[PDB]
Amino acid sequence: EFSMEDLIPLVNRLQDAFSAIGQNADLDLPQIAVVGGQSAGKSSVLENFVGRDFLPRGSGIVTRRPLVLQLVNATTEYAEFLHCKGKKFTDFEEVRLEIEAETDRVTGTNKGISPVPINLRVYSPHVLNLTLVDLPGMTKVPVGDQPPDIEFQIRDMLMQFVTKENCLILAVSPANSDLANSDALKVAKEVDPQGQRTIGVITKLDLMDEGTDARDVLENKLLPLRRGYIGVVNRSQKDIDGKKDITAALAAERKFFLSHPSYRHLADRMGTPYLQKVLNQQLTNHIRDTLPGLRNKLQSQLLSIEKEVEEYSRVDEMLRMYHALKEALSIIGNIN
Amino acid sequence: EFSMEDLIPLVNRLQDAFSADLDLPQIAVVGGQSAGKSSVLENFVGRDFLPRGSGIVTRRPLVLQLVNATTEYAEFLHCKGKKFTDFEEVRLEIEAETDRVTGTNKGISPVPINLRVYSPHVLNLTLVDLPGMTKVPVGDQPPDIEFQIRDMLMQFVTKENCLILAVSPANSDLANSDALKVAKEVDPQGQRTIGVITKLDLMDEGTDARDVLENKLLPLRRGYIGVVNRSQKDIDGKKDITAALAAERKFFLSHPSYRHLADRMGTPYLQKVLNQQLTNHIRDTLPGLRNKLQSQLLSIEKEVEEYKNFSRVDEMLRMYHALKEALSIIGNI
Ligand SMILES: Nc1nc2c(ncn2[C@@H]2O[C@H](COP(=O)(O)OP(=O)(O)O)[C@@H](O)[C@H]2O)c(=O)[nH]1
Ligand SMILES: Nc1nc2c(ncn2[C@@H]2O[C@H](COP(=O)(O)OP(=O)(O)O)[C@@H](O)[C@H]2O)c(=O)[nH]1
Ligand code: ALF
Ligand code: ALF
Ligand SMILES: [Mg+2]
Ligand SMILES: [Mg+2]
Ligand code: NA
Ligand code: NA
Repeated sequence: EFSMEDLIPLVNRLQDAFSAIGQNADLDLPQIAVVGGQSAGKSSVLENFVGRDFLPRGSGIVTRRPLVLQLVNATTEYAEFLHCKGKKFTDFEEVRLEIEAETDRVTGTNKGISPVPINLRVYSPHVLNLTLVDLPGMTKVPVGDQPPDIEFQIRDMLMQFVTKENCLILAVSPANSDLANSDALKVAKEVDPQGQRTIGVITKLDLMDEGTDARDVLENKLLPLRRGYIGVVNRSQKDIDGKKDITAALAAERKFFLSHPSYRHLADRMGTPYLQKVLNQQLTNHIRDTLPGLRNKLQSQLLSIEKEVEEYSRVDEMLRMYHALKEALSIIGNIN
Repeated sequence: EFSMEDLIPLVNRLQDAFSADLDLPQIAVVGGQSAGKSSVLENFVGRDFLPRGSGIVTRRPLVLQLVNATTEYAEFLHCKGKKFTDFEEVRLEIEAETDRVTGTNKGISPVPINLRVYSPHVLNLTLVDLPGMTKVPVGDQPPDIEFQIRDMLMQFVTKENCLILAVSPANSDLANSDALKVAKEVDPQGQRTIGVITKLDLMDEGTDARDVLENKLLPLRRGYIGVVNRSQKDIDGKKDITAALAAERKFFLSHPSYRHLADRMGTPYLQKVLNQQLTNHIRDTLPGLRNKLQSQLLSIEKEVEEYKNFSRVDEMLRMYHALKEALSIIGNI
């Protein structure tokens, strides 16, 4: 009867301890990271997991730092950032502003990026028990005052997440561009050739040119993926501006698939609700099969933290990682 | 007084004789797959002869020589002696010839298809249609298709007299532009890169490309020109060029973010600018062209000098005469 719930007690502690001191890139915990070109609609897809407006979204470069989003099912609903402990947020608009402010603090407002992640934990009776990673979208040419190698700084940042064995890759591609043009799929095939942990998501289906559709892609025929593709339709910029809510966006999406002559026959396997259901199941299957591997990785990190203790505030930080790992090992050893 | 018309007697003689080493003036399109490149080039003629569509369509370079003339017809260097009057047959030939040399359903070939179109409504210049860049192979395409396509483009855009039409679709952030990335690589100073923004009619409600079109997001010396070409539905319905141009004109005049730029937007404006830029570009580098020709003449002269017996020989002589004639012509301009 294994589920993500069983991992919650250990994931929670480990994330605090490691990400707190900039070592987030050490743990190989189960998570789902979003990859794709700039403005493909990645943050819009992730935001739906919470059901509230809280992630900065928009055309042009908006997400500029990774966001490690820990979702925990709980009776009450509130959010907390690792960078400002003690402060609990109930207003999701204020959560959005803090992500924007924390991003600007480090990356400025002249379009730069930073691989330092913002860690946010959200407790809600409506969410699944998953960790999502929002990431800046891949680009080809620098604009404004971005550095000349911005494309590679962005790729490097994403690679650090997606090369991990327990990271499910959500390869996001916009319907209004040929799939052959997909930066998400190129990246995904490079790190996960067999497609064992890659899921395709086609966004912006409502923006396709008249007389065309993505049926061949959605039926998994154009470029087959082991895990298939799921189509979604999120809010346009006009919608965001006009304050259309998620409940209304979801209804428009359901109607879109049921009434589109190219997709009606696939409607049951399309949409945001379906994507979230499938992602949860896929992550559950992945970790169920890789639990021994996770235990062995934590055993390795523990061996590593021990050696580091003897080499020596920084002591407190290391001890917190040490105890979280010891506890994680005990908890995981009891999971079947 | 100098105009592309002055080069017609020269360019045609040379092209015919040479069958690269010739750096003749031309305009090449670069961009991601299905950015709208072939659709842009087709407007230079207006006879639905270029295969267009979503998915990979253009799969071989097409070197298209346009010549203003009283009669309208076309010739393919590979179909010697046959003059095409039916443009649908022309479109079908491009398709068949593409299948012939690529030898695959979706792969490409860098061997160009040479086509010349005579028409009373065309400018006098050469356009090069090219497959769009991709990232992942589909169907029977080779695993390195991305690099085979980039290599193919490079064959044209590294040339000194090749103007680069960097085509980027408006429905994708400019920062994602394969076109501008390649243009910057082969032409850092932008002396020969002209930006074209297609699919302006497809942008998400609530957004616009004003900063791109005002040359502020990623400035180019030559600027950016926005166009609105026919959709796939329109193509399938055979919408004519006249209707497409009127809808384009209406789009810019009615869009609140672009109306103030209307006099420098659109297909007619793009073609005027392209012609002028190509004319200026070659007018200023004419002595350079002359030397390029002269070096090939002097070279071939020595070899042809000892010719005195008795179709490689015939081909060599034709190049000699063509080069010798071109030299005289250019010398008078
Ligand atoms: N019409 C439409 N617009 C969308 C869709 N998904 C996202 N957008 C818009 O695309 C832009 C980019 O969204 P964002 O989620 O910030 O993408 P990200 O940069 O890749 O995280 C915003 O202006 C969204 O309103 C979609 O399915 N349909
Ligand atoms: N709505 C719209 N569709 C366009 C526009 N330009 C091209 N298209 C469509 O985009 C697709 C690609 O056109 P094509 O010229 O073949 O691009 P190429 O592959 O880059 O040569 C076709 O389905 C065209 O109908 C445009 O400005 N607006
Ligand atoms: F704002 Al982005 F990829 F363009 F998150
Ligand atoms: F058909 Al293309 F670039 F996709 F010419
Ligand atoms: Mg984002
Ligand atoms: Mg084409
Ligand atoms: Na964006
Ligand atoms: Na195409």
